[PDB]
Amino acid sequence: PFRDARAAPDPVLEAGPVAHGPLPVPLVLDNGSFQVRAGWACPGQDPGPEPRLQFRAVCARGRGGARGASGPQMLRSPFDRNVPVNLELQELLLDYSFQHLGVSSQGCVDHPIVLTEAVCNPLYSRQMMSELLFECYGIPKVAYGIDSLFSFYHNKPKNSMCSGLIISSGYQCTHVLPILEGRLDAKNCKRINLGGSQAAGYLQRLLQLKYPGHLAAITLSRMEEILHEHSYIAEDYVEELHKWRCPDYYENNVHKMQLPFSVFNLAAYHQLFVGTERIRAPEIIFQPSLIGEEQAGIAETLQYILDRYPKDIQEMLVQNVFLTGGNTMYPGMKARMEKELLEMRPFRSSFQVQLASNPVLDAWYGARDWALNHLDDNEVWITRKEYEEKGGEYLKEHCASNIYVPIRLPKQ
Amino acid sequence: SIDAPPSFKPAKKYSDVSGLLANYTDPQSKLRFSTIEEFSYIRRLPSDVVTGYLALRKATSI
Amino acid sequence: GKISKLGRSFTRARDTKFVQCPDGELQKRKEVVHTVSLHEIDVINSRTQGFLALFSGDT
Amino acid sequence: TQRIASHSHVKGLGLDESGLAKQAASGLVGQENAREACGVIVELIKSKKMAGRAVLLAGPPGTGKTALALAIAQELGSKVPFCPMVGSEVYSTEIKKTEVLMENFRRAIGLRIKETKEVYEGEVTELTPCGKTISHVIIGLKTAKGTKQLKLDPSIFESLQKERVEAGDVIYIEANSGAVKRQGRCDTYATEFDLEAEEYVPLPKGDVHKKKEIIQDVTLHDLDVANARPQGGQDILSMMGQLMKPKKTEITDKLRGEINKVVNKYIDQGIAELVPGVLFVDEVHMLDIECFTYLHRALESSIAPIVIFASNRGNCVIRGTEDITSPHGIPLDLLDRVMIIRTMLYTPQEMKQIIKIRAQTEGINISEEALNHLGEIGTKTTLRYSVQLLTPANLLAKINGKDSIEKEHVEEISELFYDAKSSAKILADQQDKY
Ligand SMILES: Nc1ncnc2c1ncn2[C@@H]1O[C@H](COP(=O)(O)OP(=O)(O)OP(=O)(O)O)[C@@H](O)[C@H]1O
Ligand SMILES: Nc1ncnc2c1ncn2[C@@H]1O[C@H](COP(=O)(O)OP(=O)(O)O)[C@@H](O)[C@H]1O
Repeated sequence: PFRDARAAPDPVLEAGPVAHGPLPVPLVLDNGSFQVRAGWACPGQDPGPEPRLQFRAVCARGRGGARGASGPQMLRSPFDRNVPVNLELQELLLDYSFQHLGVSSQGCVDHPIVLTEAVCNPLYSRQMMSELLFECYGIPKVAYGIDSLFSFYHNKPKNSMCSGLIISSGYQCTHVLPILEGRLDAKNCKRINLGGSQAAGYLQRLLQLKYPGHLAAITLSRMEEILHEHSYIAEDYVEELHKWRCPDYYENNVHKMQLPFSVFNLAAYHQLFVGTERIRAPEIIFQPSLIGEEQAGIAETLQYILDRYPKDIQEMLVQNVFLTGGNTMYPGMKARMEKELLEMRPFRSSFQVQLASNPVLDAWYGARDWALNHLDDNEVWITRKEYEEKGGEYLKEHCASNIYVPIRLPKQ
Repeated sequence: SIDAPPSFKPAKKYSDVSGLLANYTDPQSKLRFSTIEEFSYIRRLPSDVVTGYLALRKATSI
Repeated sequence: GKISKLGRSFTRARDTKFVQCPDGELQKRKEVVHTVSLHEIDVINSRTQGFLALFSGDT
Repeated sequence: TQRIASHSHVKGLGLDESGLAKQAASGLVGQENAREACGVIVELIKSKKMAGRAVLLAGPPGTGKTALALAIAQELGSKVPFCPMVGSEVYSTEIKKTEVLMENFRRAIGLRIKETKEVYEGEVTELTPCGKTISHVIIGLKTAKGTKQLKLDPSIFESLQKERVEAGDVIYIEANSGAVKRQGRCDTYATEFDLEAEEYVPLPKGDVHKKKEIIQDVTLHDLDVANARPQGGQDILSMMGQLMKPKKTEITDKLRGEINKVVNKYIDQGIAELVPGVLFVDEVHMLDIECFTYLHRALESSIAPIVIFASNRGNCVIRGTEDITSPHGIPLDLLDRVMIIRTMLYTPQEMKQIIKIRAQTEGINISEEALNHLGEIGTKTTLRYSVQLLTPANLLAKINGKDSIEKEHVEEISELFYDAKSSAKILADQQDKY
């Protein structure tokens, strides 16, 4: 039976939890598309004690017009396909986050910040995100990095130079990232235009067509439960669906999702039987052709990037296949990935598949551990004055960050 | 220029209304199905859910 | 790719042998039991088209 | 399961390590003095030194002559060729009588060869030929255990082309033979069309590449026959093979000479080894005087196998002489070239043991009171007749709902199926009616 989600927690703090040693403790801000995750670096403690503000990245303002609201509670959100592209709907998302974390007082946030961004970020987008940050909030110095690569940095066996493929899958994108000597080989990195949002959207539209008698009973927040709790990824889809074909297996494995009641009441207050549907929603990232979409999918793409290298460095970078982010949470994901990988390697060769320690939070914990180390490496950060000579389309090439290129944007 | 390439292989053909493998497609509704009971089922659907299923696959349906 | 034709449907017998259309599904996985004399294995193996000697007697 | 048959209970000579016989062992009973002699023959065949030496088993019907001859084939085992033939096989309509003797003498000598069987199989990922004309062709293969690349010669490429192979097909290559087999299209492409004439198979779940050590057996006769007439060369695909019907033919002496000379080359190079085997000419008294005379030459030849003969005749006329009698139906001239082993009639207690060994081989339970009755009936008739009644008796026991033969079952069967002796008594009485 379905549950309902929680809302409106009580995060309130003093003006700044400044510890011993250096006073400018940075904010660690994972600016996610599904949800934002934000908090103080809190140095000198091994386990990250409190990743506060776990909240959905969505805002309310309706037919009333005169007000808007920002916490977990018609709706809007600041992103287009995992790049932020909104003005004040970004501000009132930052404002919520700062106010609930506490801030000093004066006409700026006194603390430096580390902020996640898109695997590639359009130059205009980076420029705007820098302007909307330095101008309005007055931050002293800033760092941009990629969610996935922070999660890798967290999960590495050692704080040392590495190579691998990162497999990442968030709200509206999945990416395959080849990395060599700690550097993202962004020349031949690739992404797929699908993700967990689109899975839920498909599972919704399926069950709407299965039970037209009660369109209103099924809605995204209930699709979330069946997709998180009750769905799994096949080892081989055309074989799973084949064992699902016989009634004696079906009845033993179909999921009985009881709606809340007011004929045994199921003619409207149905038990929403999900069978094959609990496979067809996860599978979208491996076979986007279950939707209309003609793209290679996470299987053909991995082969298509992996055959663009010399045969020795393939055998190097496949030694660390890493799973992180959103959709990798499905049960069975490691097994499907390592089976699909076994067919596309030399007959006796070796590979290894690692799953992130906490697939959803390790991006933030990574950004924490990174900033807490690189406090004083002033070649890594963008300082407030640099933004006055370099127009905002500028970045500092540390590991776990997008590849910079010399370029400039006309503005007046 | 980071977009993944189109797939090389031809697409598998799963049934609309159950997801099982579909040997067959109906010449009038243009949905696709696996068995006789599924062909009995589809013929009893209204136009709205028929175009509704086709729209999941960006088929001719607009 | 072999086609076998069994006549024409009764409803288009007008405008040749006639029959009612089949029941069940269009594509059937059938199973066929088949048997061959031990001699008939031997003769097929004798020549380029050994099976003719199974009729003509030239074995 | 395997069908039970007339000798399936005998498993060897069953001698002890000193060479002496045991009373009852390896599915034989009795006959110590006569089957210790086969022990010496087995050592002679295992010694490999000799050629053309020969043996005659002699004695009345039903005394064990073919059982002992088959027991020898067990003690040698499948390493060594053992060619059985019946005297009456000599009278072909395609070739002279001595040619049939000479073919069968060659069949009893084997080449034993070793090689590493090596197999590649899976879906074809790519074909790429490699200047002016094709030097080699690269091919890629895939299975659910991995991928490989191979480097083919243009002869193999011609064979792939002939099989109509293209990328996405599932293929078996055998690297030794140059054998190539198409097995259908890989099912990942099964949706290329809704209807198309191909047959689609799943991607193989086995290894891309496999190795074995195998042993090839071939006789000198196989070399003779393959090399004498032009090999047809038709994998069908060539209508000229339709016109000229095969026939057997007199293999020339010259060709056997060259074959001997080439095989000697390979057993010097260590590529092959030689196994002198046995030819069992059973039913020997059915040979003609021409053939008996030709044996005086072939048994002297310093290449010939060991030959075993058997016969059941007394002092009958030699076939083809119209006149001359001789022991065992064999000419005295040849009978002075063989060592003779005599074979002796069974006492009643021996037959009881044979009957029980047949019963438990054939699968039948029999009570002691019934087995004593088949023992008695065997003394009145013959061993080969008492052993026939076991199965029909069991089948009546089964119809009457019982597991085991009892006296009234064998007694009923005895009245229902006659012996040759008692049927002959009927023919002597109703003499004028047949
Ligand atoms: N000593 C024995 N131990 C076991 N079974 C035997 C023995 N002697 C003969 N037999 C069996 O009895 C039958 C005897 O066949 P046997 O070898 O006597 O044929 P034969 O008359 O000597 O010669 P042919 O094969 O030409 O008829 C077979 O069923 C055989 O297996
Ligand atoms: N436990 C879970 N099981 C399955 N899917 C999950 C789970 N938790 C989150 N998701 C999926 O994760 C996606 C969001 O992941 P996230 O890393 O926050 O995205 P981003 O970094 O792009 O904002 C959502 O689409 C959601 O459906």
